[PDB]
Amino acid sequence: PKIHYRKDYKPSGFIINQVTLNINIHDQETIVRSVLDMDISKHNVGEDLVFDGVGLKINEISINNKKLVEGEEYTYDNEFLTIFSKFVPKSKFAFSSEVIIHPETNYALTGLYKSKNIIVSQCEATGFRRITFFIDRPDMMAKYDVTVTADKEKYPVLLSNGDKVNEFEIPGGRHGARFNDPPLKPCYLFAVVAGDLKHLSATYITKYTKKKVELYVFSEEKYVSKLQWALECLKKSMAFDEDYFGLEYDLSRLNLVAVSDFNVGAMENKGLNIFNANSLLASKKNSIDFSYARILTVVGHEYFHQYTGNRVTLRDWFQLTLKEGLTVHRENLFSEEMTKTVTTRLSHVDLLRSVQFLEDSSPLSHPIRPESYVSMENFYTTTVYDKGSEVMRMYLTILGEEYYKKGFDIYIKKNDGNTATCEDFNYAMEQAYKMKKADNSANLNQYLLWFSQSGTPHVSFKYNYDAEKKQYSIHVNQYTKPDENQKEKKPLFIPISVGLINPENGKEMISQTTLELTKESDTFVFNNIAVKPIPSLFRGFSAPVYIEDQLTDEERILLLKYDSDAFVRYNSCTNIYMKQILMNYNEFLKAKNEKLESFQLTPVNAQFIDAIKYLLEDPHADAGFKSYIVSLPQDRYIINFVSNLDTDVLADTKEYIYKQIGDKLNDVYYKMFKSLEAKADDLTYFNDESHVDFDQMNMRTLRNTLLSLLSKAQYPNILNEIIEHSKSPYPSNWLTSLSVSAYFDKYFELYDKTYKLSKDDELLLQEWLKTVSRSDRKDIYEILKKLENEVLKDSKNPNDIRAVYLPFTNNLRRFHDISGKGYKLIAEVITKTDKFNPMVATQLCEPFKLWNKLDTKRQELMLNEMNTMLQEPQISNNLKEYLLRLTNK
Ligand SMILES: CC(C)C[C@H](NC(=O)[C@@H](O)[C@H](N)Cc1ccccc1)C(=O)O
Ligand SMILES: [Mg+2]
Ligand SMILES: [Mg+2]
Ligand SMILES: [Mg+2]
Ligand SMILES: [Mg+2]
Ligand SMILES: [Zn+2]
Repeated sequence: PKIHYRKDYKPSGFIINQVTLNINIHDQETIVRSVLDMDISKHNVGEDLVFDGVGLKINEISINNKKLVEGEEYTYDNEFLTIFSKFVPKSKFAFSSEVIIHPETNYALTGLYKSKNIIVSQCEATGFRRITFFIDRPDMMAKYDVTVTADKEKYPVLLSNGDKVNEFEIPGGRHGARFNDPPLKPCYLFAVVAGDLKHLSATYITKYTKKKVELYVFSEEKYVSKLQWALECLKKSMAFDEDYFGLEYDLSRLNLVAVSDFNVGAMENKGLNIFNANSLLASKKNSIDFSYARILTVVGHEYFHQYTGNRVTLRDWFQLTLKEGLTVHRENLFSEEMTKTVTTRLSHVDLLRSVQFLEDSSPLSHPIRPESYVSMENFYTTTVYDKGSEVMRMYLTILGEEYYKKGFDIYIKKNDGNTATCEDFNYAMEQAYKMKKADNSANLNQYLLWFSQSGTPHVSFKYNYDAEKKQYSIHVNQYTKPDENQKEKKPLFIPISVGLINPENGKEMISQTTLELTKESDTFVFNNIAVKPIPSLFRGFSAPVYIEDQLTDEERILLLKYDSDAFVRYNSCTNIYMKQILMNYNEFLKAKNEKLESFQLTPVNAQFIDAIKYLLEDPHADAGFKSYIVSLPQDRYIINFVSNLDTDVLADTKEYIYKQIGDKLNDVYYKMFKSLEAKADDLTYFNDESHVDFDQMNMRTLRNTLLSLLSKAQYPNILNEIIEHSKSPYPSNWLTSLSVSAYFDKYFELYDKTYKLSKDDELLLQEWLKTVSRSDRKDIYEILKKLENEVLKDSKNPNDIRAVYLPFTNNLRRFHDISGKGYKLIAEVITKTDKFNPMVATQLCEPFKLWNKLDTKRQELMLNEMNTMLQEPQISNNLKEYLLRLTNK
């Protein structure tokens, strides 16, 4: 297993200037003819010409139209084609090959593959080498001339990058299309699509150049009607990049294509973006609300790559966060502007502090720019994406909008036609920083540590107020725990967005202030502070850190009620919950350990419960925000604060806290559930495909959250409400009715009802599967067996497999059954999947990421399953690397 190191980057001894491809798709095989117009680079030292080429069947290879002989002139080991240096020309030459590949049986969904009746490619990161020979790395920029031929009846629509310059008939019912893409691109941005695709189309006229852009969105015939929202999202994305960044689309056409079998959400192939159907297709009748936000995000994200990824590309894969982190940041800005709801930012924070913080405190912890990799397919992590995005967002927080935009424009203008590194971006931002600070001595050298240092910083506070002096002091400390990547951690440049709230009237006491913490600790003093304030810290979640506010619950309640910042209010609530959780957890644990016949639990703070009620009864307050306040922190957030987490004890802890709050608030919950119905379930625009109301969907979120709380509580006659909810036209509602009926004898009645409603839409059926998988059923293991036998069967569709198994892994009480049967189940699924799709197999390992954080027995059980998986003779390099790193081998 070859380990690739960041420090080892060297430019290639070769140049590829032109790629000329002929892709001939037949019934049982695809023939790929390729001519590479090549040259020797200034870095050449007379080395062998080595091409990446994985799983290719060689018919012939040639140099300058002279056929090469195997053994004497070249060797091929199914991974690398080595042409011995003595046979390699010293000037410009043509390398040519004809290879056979088999998309029909390509179940790994990388390279060229078949998804139902569509032939499609996926080349990022190292997939192009599965199509034809190449020096398969992003710094190898080339021009592409691509011809695709296929049966006309089966594959009437042929697509690749660039302009379609010819279409022709071929004897035997075949046809071809030629595509020429003159601008240079890395091979990971190559794509081809062939199928019986239907489309919706629109024309977009750019803001400044006034260029007409053809927008096409494609799917199989059955689902073409579900493409309208994606089209709207694309227009919105183009508009936002123009309006916020002054960036226009540079090409004549943009194609988006939905496929059923896809390893991730989507891929930004230049002018030919390819999507998991679940991230492009939606309808109000056949999609849950989440689909709308999801499509907006994914279409936006892949569109924003056109500049940050496509036009400015990566020098090497270690720079991944430069395109992924930056593009997530760009999508976040976009979505915040489109949705106009505080929940957009809140949801991103919620994900980071649960999923990413877990990763960063696990054996898998890495910086956003890792120092090494074995498998690129394992590199696309929440750290690279989500911490990367927070690192990119901090530049905006530090600089402000005006100077951030200046620095971003500097980055684009300077790097537009070329590859780039993280230092290039930091450099552009530093120029803006120099201009903002009004001195050319200012730098961001310390900021680079955000790229190189792994682990989550802990930021803690102490306060002082002198009433006589009207002087307030905030003393701040930062600390990152040593880990496997750095023994010595260094202080980071941490921007702390702060406000000061007057506890007497809830008013702001100071103007917008961002404290720049650049040392291990610092004291920030404020004069003319008339009364002792309550500090509002890390507004907007201004740095990706553990915040230790050292506030009392009284102070936190005041922020929750009266602060201006959504995040600080949300976080204050989070902190109140966390203090309660830790206390009750310890109480339950002590009782368990000591085998106590009786014991006491600390009740939930009554003024906190009053504050929740206050917020819930406020008409001005955001419905999405309300759904967060009535929900305890994510289990994966909680686990970062507990050693040897006993999952049964945590389940008991949550149960107690919810019961405590419900015992006081259930009547309020019910009243709200009923009063929200009219606006939440409004059908006025149900048949308007383009009318999307994020506030209304948040209202449904709140309703469904409250229904869940009331169902768990066995609120009197709530089954009546559940049954009526099942009759709603909105899948978010009727699928909720299924999940919440888990606590009632009518579960299987609704199981059958909702299955019938879901079965005839591929994506809706997958949503139903997720809903069943996540159902709080005592017989969940029996239900999963039913799903396997009756619905899933031997599907190799990643969406199907992920839907059945992943939501179940969030069942705290059942997945972590002390017998280890949950761990055994998922391990079996991972191993089975690894046989045909190593990438998805590694995704299915997610539950195991917290293995060393659990109680000693569950640690042992999880480790056993991981060692068992590692012992499988046929284990992929993908899965092996991941599990070796996770188990600290
Ligand atoms: C972040 C989300 C909006 C979408 C996300 N997609 C991406 O980030 C794409 O731009 C990625 N460039 C696609 C990708 C992901 C993993 C491995 C190879 C290729 C995905 O999950 O597919
Ligand atoms: Mg093969
Ligand atoms: Mg406009
Ligand atoms: Mg988001
Ligand atoms: Mg299917
Ligand atoms: Zn991306």
